[PDB]
Amino acid sequence: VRRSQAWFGRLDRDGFIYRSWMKNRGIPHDQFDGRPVIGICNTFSELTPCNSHFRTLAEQVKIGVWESGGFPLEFPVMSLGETMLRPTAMLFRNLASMDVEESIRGNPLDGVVLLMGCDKTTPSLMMGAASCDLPTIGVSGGPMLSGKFRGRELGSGTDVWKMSEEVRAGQMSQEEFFEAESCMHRSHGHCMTMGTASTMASMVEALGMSLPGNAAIPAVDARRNLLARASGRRIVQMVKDDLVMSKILTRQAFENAIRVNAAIGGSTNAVIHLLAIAGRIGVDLTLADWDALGHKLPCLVDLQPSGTHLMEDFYYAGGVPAVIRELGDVIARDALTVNGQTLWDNCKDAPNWNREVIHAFNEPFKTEAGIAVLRGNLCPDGAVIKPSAATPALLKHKGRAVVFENSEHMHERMDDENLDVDENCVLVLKNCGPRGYPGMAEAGNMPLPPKILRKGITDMVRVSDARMSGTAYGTVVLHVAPEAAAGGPLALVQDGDIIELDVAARKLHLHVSDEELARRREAWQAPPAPMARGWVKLYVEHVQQANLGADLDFLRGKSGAGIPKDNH
Amino acid sequence: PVRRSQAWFGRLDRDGFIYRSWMKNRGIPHDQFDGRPVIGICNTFSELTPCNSHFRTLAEQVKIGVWESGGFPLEFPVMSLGETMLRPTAMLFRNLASMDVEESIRGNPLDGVVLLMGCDKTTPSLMMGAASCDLPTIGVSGGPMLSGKFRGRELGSGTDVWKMSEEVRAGQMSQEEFFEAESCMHRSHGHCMTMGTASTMASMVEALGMSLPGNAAIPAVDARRNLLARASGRRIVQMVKDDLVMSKILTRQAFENAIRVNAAIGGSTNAVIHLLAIAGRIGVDLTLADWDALGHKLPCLVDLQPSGTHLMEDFYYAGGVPAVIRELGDVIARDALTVNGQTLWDNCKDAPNWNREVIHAFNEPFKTEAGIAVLRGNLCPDGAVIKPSAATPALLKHKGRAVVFENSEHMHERMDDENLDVDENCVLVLKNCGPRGYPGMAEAGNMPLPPKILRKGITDMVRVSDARMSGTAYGTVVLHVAPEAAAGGPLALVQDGDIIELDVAARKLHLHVSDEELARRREAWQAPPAPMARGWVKLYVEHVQQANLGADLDFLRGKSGAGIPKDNH
Ligand code: FES
Ligand code: FES
Ligand SMILES: [Mn+2]
Repeated sequence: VRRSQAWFGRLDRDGFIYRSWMKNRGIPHDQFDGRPVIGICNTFSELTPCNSHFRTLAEQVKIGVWESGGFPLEFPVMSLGETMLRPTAMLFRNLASMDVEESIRGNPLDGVVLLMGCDKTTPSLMMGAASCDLPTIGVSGGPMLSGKFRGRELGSGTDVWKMSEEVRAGQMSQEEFFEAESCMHRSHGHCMTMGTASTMASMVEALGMSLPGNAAIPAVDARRNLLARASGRRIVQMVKDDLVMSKILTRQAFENAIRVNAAIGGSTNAVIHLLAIAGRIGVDLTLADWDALGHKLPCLVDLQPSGTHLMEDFYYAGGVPAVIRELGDVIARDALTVNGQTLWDNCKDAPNWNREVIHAFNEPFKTEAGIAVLRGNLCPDGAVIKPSAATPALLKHKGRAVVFENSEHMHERMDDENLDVDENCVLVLKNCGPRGYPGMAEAGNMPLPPKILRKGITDMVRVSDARMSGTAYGTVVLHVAPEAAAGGPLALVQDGDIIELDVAARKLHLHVSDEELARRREAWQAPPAPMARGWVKLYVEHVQQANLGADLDFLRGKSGAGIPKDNH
Repeated sequence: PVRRSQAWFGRLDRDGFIYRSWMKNRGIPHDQFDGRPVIGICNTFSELTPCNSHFRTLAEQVKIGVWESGGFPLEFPVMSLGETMLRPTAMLFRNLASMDVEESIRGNPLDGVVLLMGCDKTTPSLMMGAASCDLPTIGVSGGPMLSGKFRGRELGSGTDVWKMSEEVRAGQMSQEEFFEAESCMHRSHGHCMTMGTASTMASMVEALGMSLPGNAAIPAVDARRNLLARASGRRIVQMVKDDLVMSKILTRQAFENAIRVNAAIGGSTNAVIHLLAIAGRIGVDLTLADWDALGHKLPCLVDLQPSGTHLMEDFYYAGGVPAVIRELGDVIARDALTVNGQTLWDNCKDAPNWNREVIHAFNEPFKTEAGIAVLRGNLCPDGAVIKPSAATPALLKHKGRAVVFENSEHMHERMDDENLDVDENCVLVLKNCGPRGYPGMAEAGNMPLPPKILRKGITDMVRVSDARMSGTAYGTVVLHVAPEAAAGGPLALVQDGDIIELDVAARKLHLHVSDEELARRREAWQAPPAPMARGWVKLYVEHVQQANLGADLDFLRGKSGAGIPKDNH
């Protein structure tokens, strides 16, 4: 029955081996009796500031299992801290997924609890677990408290760009900027805006992989530990009911996630990770699904980078349950969630305590504010833009290309005061995709050249093959596929070329002949391998493009959780 | 870079905000981004690796020592490897965790690292990926657990599992007396209480100069262990300022000393594969033939299971491996540098021996000519290892009929079949259990003997395979046969009947079959299919190297330093 009994139930020479060592620290023999063993994937790390409190979170989950008669065991994987990993945390997104997948199948686990929070750590565990497909429940770590500074509030990342552009413009002092370090981010948890970590927590509960309310409650709130403990209870039942990830991660679950991602003004990185998760659970989902389901919908939460308020205000207003309830005419209602009820039955009666934060559907915060997927000769395989946090007057715009051949050249050249750029140009950035950076870093939201900032404007049309943080704003076209370092038509844009953007027409058209690109394409040579050694060589030579999830090619798909050979 | 962490923390731009504000979300003084040595502590704690269960208190011990010396301690996780839990074997996952530790050190602002390593595969996976960075690195072993206490006698980790199970199937031990010693064999924190792999690698780390003196043998629940993790936290901060990097410690002299110490302690056969992988990352010429050259003829000075009688607890109380290195005064590279800052002799030249019964003197060796021996012949063209420290002398030179098992499932079913034509003089042959055949190199070399033979009081008969063995195992077991049968090696061609000659004195493993018959047999040989068309295992089979080179992935060999990577925003 249980697969853990292939370890703990054997009455042979091997059963001694799988049991005698586990009893070295005092574990009662009844723990190996056949009750569900629960693996707790602990991404706790002091190098992951947003998950640094996951020791407590695991213990609450551990209590939950003991309450319900299960055998809980926590294990580690590589944790990813978006603020500290370099060249970028996305570079190691796939490496952590192999830790999760192999640690789950290789160990006597019947159920899985995922402690995820910090940006990249949410897809790392969701992707590795989907390839084993045991009864799995996700516990999100929770956001930080809203920043506090001089009687004002500070936003995670969103106020980092706004204040660094304000000092680059010369309108704010550099001393005031660095005085906000300890004042922006107090308290435990992940980014306090509607950035990647917050949307991915919403994606976890929009897909149905968590108990209701899991996304929005802050990390130091008491209900954070309640939900972790309550999910430690539920996962025991799910093992008995065999509620595997296959039954939750249906196509209707991904559509629902896309629907609420546009309703919350979600990160542009949710688009990439959701494709990678679908790529391993075995659900056909392309970028076109995001456009067909997303842009038509309005954005209903008034949170940065799209709005004003923060994740603290968002939870007190009702959180994701209140947002799903308002998508009641478009959500796949009978889509089951991890607690044994459909998504609509967990949110049909969710309250709303503040409509200035969570708007009514019939009176939304921003109309047609869902993410758009652009097509054209410059992005033949797709490119995304987030109009919720973009300038409307720039959504239909045409300008000359100011090209930055890579990120180094972009930093060597952006601050050049004798650069020929005005507000109406189109800043282009190349060689920052999966093979480009390497790792597809959040470099899309380029800081505007200082000459433009002093003029008094903070937005210009920027196109790139890189990502940007969910914390970021502006009119930024991202995930241009194929990337420049792959041979994509982005690699051939030169200074002076005219790029026209019409997000209403899904247009990213490069004004240049089909015959002129072909001579440029002949002189173009792919950049050299950045390491030719270690994980990075494996990454650049195996990672797929941004339009498919930026996953390693041999990691796509599932493999289940069979009972492997005995180890001796 | 002088203080590579200042590329994050000492930045006076926008990015400098990103790298500091987030770290300060739990209350960290701004002066921790001083430029003081930031010390990454790679914690392999997990409840699914019962031998690293106490590492949360170990990691805290390390931090204390870092805080004393004005450093910045940060712990971070990587995939942990519990050998008893991970199937089909924890070896298959060593190189994966090797990538975790390496990328976590290069991508994070770390001036120095502390390695918390206890269970078997947790030492190499941590040492390898650290060697690929060549940063100021200190290793901290978790310690062996207390001896097993059962019915007023002692139980040995791993060793007594083989010997009690071989007594159940021989019909002399209750099927329940086996399972009642279950909770009595392991009753404290730590790794295997024998001279298995986990204690050998702990002895390797200290003999390689990669740890403070006395690091190997300290039991986990003994208080000197926490003191050591605290002392290593003190020491690593000063090494960052001295820029004492791994390549300055892990030189050839260190590896040569490690081969010597492994022989005198009766170390595991698995230490051979892992040091070769460690050398392959750090960039030091070390070949399988070096192990026999430097180590075989050296005497075994340690009277521990599976070679002797006592347990790791006694080994610490007699002076640990420092007392062994002292008895090795006339063979070791005396002037090899260790982590504290003094040569290996200055750390051990006055090491006291409190018990000449478990740590013998050199001139009173427990066993002569007891180092691991590599073999050469038609059967193992790239080398095969054997541990005579736990073998039987009469079968050290032996020839007999072959009884073959095409894979391991075939063995689990044919070995017990009483209709099998085999006596105690036949050579047992097991195929398709090496890096690619199993997959991973599981410890199936110590094959259970035919139940017919065990009823004669026979405990040992010669057994060859391309598999590995438990460091706690024994017998005249030829191991690590390279190339493995799955990779096309000659072992795949052994057939029910061929005579196989063993002579470790001559280092000869010869299969008495014509050379032409073999190439004619290899006509009908077709490689086994990959176990998985997907996942890490697929990458593993198509990139793992053989046991002669350390079983690393080919694209993971060598080092890449630890230069400053590009900004992440
Ligand atoms: S830094 Fe962890 S959530 Fe953005
Ligand atoms: S089980 Fe960890 S030492 Fe053998
Ligand atoms: Mn082992």
